[PDB]
Amino acid sequence: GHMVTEIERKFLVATFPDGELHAVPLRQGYLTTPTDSIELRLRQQGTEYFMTLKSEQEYEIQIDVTQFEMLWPATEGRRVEKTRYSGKLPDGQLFELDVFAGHLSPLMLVEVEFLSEDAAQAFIPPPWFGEEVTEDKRYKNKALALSIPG
Amino acid sequence: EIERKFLVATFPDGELHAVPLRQGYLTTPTDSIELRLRQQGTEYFMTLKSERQEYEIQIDVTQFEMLWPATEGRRVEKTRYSGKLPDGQLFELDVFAGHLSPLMLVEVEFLSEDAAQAFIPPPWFGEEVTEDKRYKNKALALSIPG
Ligand code: NA
Ligand code: NA
Ligand code: NA
Ligand code: NA
Ligand code: NA
Ligand code: NA
Ligand code: NA
Ligand code: NA
Repeated sequence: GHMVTEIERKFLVATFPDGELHAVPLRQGYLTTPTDSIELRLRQQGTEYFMTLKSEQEYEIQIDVTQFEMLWPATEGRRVEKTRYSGKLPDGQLFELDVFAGHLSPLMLVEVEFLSEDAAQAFIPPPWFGEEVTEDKRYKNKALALSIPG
Repeated sequence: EIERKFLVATFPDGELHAVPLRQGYLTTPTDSIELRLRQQGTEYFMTLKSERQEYEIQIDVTQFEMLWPATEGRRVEKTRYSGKLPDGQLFELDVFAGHLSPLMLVEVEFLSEDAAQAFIPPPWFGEEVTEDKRYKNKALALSIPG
């Protein structure tokens, strides 16, 4: 049957790449902590703003900038801010490259999407990619948000 | 803030101003924060509390009704009537809707502890529940049908 869940691998970045990149600044943060009965997340994607509620079912409301900045401070300590660059490798695989801000600096991650779950296994990373972290729990989004400075 | 609250034995006559109210909790009391939605007549709010910081944003009706379903089981819906007793004390009288029917509560505000302690309820008031934890707002919200 057709693709249900995307197939991807994620790496550190040894060298920021050259080439055509499209930049989007991103700020996202959790109002809740993982033991809460629900997950409530705020995100800014460019110039649009959302609050998401999940219970384990998913609600998303678009909010304006003033609603977002009034509530943002209640995400302190559980946030990820980064600029995301979208690009394409020479063979055509699309990538997203995150350059993290605040205490997660100097982290940079690159995530690659594959059309076949065997092109994924055949992938040869280009030299600018660092070590693979696909399986490392610490580099998942929520782990990154919940980590702490110092 | 100086107040006593009672059941209501008889709905009163006289000048009453009615406000429909709907208010519900997205969170459960063990959560790290409390997030409440409320509709107060024609304006709508989401409140976030964490014991302290408090945040309130005004939302529109569409945001409110999109999120309202995630308050199910933790809501109070009621019509609130504002009036004044013959001696001038202001009262708020709540007529509860859904499963909290047929509950009705009346709360009175006083300018002194002495006036509060001297208060003689009028005959339309029922038994006092100022101290009953069961009749507190969040307790009412968290109680369930049946
Ligand atoms: Na954090
Ligand atoms: Na190709
Ligand atoms: Na750092
Ligand atoms: Na490399
Ligand atoms: Na309830
Ligand atoms: Na008087
Ligand atoms: Na009932
Ligand atoms: Na009575």
